Amino acid sequence: GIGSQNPWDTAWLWD
Repeated sequence: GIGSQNPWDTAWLWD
């Protein structure tokens, strides 16, 4: 994601 809760994905966390 870009700032969800899961581990850092595209940007922040994994939405």
